[PDB]
Amino acid sequence: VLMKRSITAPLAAHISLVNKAAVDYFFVELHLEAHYEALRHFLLMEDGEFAQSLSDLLFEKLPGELLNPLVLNSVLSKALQCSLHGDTPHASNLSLALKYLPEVPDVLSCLELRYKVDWPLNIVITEGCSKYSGVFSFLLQLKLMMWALKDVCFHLKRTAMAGSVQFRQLQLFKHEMQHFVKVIQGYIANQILHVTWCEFRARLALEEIQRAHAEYLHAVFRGLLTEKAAPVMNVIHSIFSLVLKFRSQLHPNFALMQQSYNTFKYYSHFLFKVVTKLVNRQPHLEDFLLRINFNNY
Amino acid sequence: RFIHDWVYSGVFRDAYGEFMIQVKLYWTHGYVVFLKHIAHDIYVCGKTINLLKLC
Repeated sequence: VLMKRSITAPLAAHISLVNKAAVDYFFVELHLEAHYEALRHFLLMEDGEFAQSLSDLLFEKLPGELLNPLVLNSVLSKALQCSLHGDTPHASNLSLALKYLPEVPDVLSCLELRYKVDWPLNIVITEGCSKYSGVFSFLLQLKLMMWALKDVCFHLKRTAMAGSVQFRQLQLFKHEMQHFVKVIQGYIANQILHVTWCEFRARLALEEIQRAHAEYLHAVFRGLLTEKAAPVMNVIHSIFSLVLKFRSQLHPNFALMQQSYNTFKYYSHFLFKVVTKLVNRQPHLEDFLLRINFNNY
Repeated sequence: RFIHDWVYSGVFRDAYGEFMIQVKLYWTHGYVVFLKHIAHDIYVCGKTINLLKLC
């Protein structure tokens, strides 16, 4: 018999003590549990009064402006003051940099927001886990709707005497278009911030930390950013684009807007079919149809 | 004795390469009989000690 017990027995007794002392060293001394619940406050825009203050500032402008480090590198230092949560050593290291020079109605404004760490934490949070910047540019793009759409809701308020069929029939479009954005956002605020955070919070409590984190963010699957369900994402742009055109025409050109809304009701009616056909082939998408459809077809 | 380094002291000792393991990212100590159930574990049981030495 060849039972190798004289080696592993004085060995395994010491392996568990090192690892348990290695992981414990991270939490009770370097606050690994804090960094996660802090980057979410800033990157994933979980903390209100911050995204509602950052995006609200940038959207006030819209080329050569809004691109030099004198405004965008300073709008952040003005944003954190209006956060009412932060201004800690964690709150720094928010390099609000860019990765493209835009030339000149669309729904795109490319801009990154990268966290920064130091040595004993950089070895765990990978310099590729760059994927937050992938999920961030989507979430910011969503805010562009709930502000521009809020504008036309506020732009129309000052128009009020002027009560006729042309007026009331117009405002029903906004309530019909806003509700679609306020439900797709309610979905995002359920998958990428609450249930995917239930896991990886009751999951943790050294190699595992790398994989557990690589499984938490891999937030990009329930976020409709994966190339597998990409056609579901392509249709979203057609919706977001038409709302932007609806903002341009702030009744000299009513009919020009009436055609726009009819294009909106068609595309939305097409989404409900493309998601249904993609159920036979993903339990994450299952909750979407229950969100987009409720007492309708 | 070589194996008795990464477990107690963490000072990797090499002479001619008899060890199966030789020597930002900081994790480039290339690695690749005895039970493999403990083979890969020794490779990580040392790098942790060599990482706490710099902290």
